[PDB]
Amino acid sequence: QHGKAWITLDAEELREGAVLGAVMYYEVKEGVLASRLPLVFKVRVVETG
Amino acid sequence: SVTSDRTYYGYGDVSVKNEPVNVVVSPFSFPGANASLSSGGQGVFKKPD
Ligand SMILES: [Ca+2]
Repeated sequence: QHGKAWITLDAEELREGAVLGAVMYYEVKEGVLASRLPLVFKVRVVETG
Repeated sequence: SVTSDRTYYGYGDVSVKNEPVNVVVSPFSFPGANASLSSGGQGVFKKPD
């Protein structure tokens, strides 16, 4: 449902490398059988300084 | 893609062949041999088997 995020980063965090891991909570619909499904995320740099 | 029709099967068979009982008969010939029955006579005859 909610598909947009706004992660922002400060000068203390950028000083050591910002690694963005991912945690996923899921439940495959009843009976569906698939192979190599893609999920593609758009990363946009909106503002910087 | 594939929406599995979730339906598996188990099966079995039962074999009812025979009837419960066998009535083996040895018929009787009651005046028999080495004995005699007369008209109007009275008595007892017995076959054990
Ligand atoms: Ca700027």
